[PDB]
Amino acid sequence: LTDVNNKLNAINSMLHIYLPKITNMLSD
Amino acid sequence: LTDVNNKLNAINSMLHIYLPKITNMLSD
Repeated sequence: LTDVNNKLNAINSMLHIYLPKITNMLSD
Repeated sequence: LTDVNNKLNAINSMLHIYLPKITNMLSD
């Protein structure tokens, strides 16, 4: 029942890791 | 009631497919 929160947190972590790297690569 | 979990899993799969491809394209 609470696995939805776990997968949402995993999505949040993955997005917060990926997005700034993409922004920095675009700046470069 | 549980369709929220299904659509969240679909979002997770779509993001996990798309993001590394974008990173590789930026590297190229």
